[PDB]
Amino acid sequence: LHAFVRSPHYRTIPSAGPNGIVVNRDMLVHQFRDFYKTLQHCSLVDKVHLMSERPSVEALRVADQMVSIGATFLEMPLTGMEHRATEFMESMRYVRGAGGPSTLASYLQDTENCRCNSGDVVCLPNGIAVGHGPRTNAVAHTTLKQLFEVKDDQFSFDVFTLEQEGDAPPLGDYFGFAGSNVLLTWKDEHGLLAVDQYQQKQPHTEMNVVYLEPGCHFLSFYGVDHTIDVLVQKGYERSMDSIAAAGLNPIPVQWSEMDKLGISMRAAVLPLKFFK
Amino acid sequence: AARNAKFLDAKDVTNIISAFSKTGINHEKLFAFLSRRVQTLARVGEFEAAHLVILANAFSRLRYRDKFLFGAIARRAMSLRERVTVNELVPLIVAFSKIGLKDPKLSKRFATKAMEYVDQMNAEQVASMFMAFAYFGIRYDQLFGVLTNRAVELIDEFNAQYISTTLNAFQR
Amino acid sequence: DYEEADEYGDWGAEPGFEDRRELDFMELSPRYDPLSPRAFQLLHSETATDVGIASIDPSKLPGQSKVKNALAAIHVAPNDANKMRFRMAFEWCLMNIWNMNMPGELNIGAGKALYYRSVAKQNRNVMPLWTVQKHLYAQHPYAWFAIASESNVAAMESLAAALNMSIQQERTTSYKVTIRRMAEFFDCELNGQLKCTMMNKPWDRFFVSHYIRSKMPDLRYVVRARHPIKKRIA
RNA sequence: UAUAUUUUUUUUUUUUUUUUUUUAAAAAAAAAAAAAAAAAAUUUUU
Ligand SMILES: *O[C@H]1[C@@H](O)[C@H](n2cnc3c(N)ncnc32)O[C@@H]1COP(=O)(O)OP(=O)(O)OP(=O)(O)O
Repeated sequence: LHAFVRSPHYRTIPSAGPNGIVVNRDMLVHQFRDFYKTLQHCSLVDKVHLMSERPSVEALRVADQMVSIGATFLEMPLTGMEHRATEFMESMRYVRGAGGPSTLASYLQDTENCRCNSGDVVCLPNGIAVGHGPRTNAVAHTTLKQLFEVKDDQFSFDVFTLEQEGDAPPLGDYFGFAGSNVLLTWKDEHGLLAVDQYQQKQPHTEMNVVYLEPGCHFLSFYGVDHTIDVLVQKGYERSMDSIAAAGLNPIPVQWSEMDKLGISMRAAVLPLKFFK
Repeated sequence: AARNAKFLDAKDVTNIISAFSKTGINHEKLFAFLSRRVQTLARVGEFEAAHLVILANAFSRLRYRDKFLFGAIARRAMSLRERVTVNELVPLIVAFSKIGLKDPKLSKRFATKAMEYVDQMNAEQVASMFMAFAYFGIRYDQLFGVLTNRAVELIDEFNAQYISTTLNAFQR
Repeated sequence: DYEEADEYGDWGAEPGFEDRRELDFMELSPRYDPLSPRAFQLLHSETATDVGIASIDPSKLPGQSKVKNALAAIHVAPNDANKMRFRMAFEWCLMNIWNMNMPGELNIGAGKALYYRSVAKQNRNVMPLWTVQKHLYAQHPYAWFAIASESNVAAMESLAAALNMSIQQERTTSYKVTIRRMAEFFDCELNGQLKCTMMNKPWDRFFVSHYIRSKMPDLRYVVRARHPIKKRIA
């Protein structure tokens, strides 16, 4: 219910990102404030906090540090992220500013060898989903099996290891989930494979599925609260109708230039749960 | 506070500024950091029409001047149109006038807003904003005229305590 | 807008007094920064706010026929109090600079310390030394100016003969430059041949004292040090 | 050697100079200045 974003740096923002298309420096700053307003109105997050400015544009990815599964947190392993570890320190401050340290993922960070990324782990009603691919190992799945697992008539919690190809993007990017037994999936090979893998597991779930054209960034969170809303890029129009036909209210947001930068909804915000 | 003026929300920032205003310290680094943070937060609307008065009053009483901060506060107050009532508008004018060493084109716009807030205000804010406009140093013929026109109805409410300020502002 | 009674400390006994570090003679507020005095101490020759104590023999007095020593409050010469405050600050500065172990330098400059009109708070004239000391240490509405005269040169040459001064360097032409930068500041002294032979940071003002006299010549005592820098970048 | 910022992208009006055309006067263009206007740029390890 706590969401963190970082404002971009105007002086050091590079044009012509790693796709061969130039970008407009002013347009990013223009769109960011409207994104902030939409995020703070869209009723999906309780609070939004504005992180300070930093030079590196790769620091605009507020996520990929620390994932919230329940009342406790999980820091990400330090593997190839050392070059920006310093700025990671700053982020934690803002978190601790209005929240506790939870478990500090001592169990996860110090798990011998670790390869985790925020987005491979997606929560679900009485379930956890881990996208076993080129980013997550089986040791992480075993650790989550040890930690977040309970089995009983009412203490029912499950973990699903989903197989994916090497070229597939992270799990939380394409196939997501929205409340009230609605499951959003891309209409590509990766999405179909993920849907089939989920269907082979726990047939009694009875999860309706809605398809979206590939290449669409969307943000949707389970949350302790129940809400019917989704954040969708203001591009492909057919996805909005496809998801609205199922009774879910869509909300459009503009991410053309930041898409050319290569920044997704999952890494644009940092969801957190704060309790007492 | 000096090393923590960066990691605060709006409410904490305004509460801390209000708390430190009354003491009388003049730590320059703390005030610079808090001014930056206020400027950063005011870029995207994050201040209700109750903390701008507190921030402006605290900075004005603290005797610290900055064109950028006061410009940002004025712009944010300008964005929240029709939300600020007269009871929440006069103190902002008083605080801005107390640091009257400023430039025009700012009181020019404040003159426009004062046009429609003259009806439902009593003699106290009348005299106070009249002294404030006098200290601004700009001749507002129409604003002074309408203030004179509306002031005579509430001549009975004059307690003779603040008659001195409204008399002295004319000499000013 | 558009303490003074308690400034003299007369209307009661301030609770929790005297239980503080001996920093009464200087103003200390809680890293490198140029033009930032870390300790200010205003001084004067005609006016000194310091009383003294002395011993007496009260045996004559009707009742003190059994006590041999009794102290009484006596005023003191301003110069002695100024010297006492100066040495009290100097020992503190010596201990601090020894703890830091920076290269130590001491300067005694002749010139006028001309202040600005905005120093006088409340737009008053008469005020105690304490309030003006705090105002100078906080607002810094002052500027130091160094100036001498040529006509005294021969005169102070006599002082040389009075103090057996010896010439270690004749008249030398040097090009002082301030090699600033976007991150830090630096200085250099180009020689007559026009090359850069030293690379260093600007001086760090660690302690400043203004000794104001009645007439024109005033004295400024400065303790300054230089922070170290890796010779690779130099 | 205790006063930090300077301002900037773009539109309207006025003034001055130069080249060209026509009948001392008019028009387009280039340069400069002035006024106005929309919009944008700050820099901490407990
Ligand atoms: O006292 C200063 C000042 O008069 C002048 N100076 C240096 N840097 C200055 C800046 N940035 N603005 C104005 N004035 C400046 O030069 C001296 C510096 O010392 P100097 O007179 O050269 O000699 P001294 O202090 O004895 O020893 P240095 O090592 O400082 O040279």
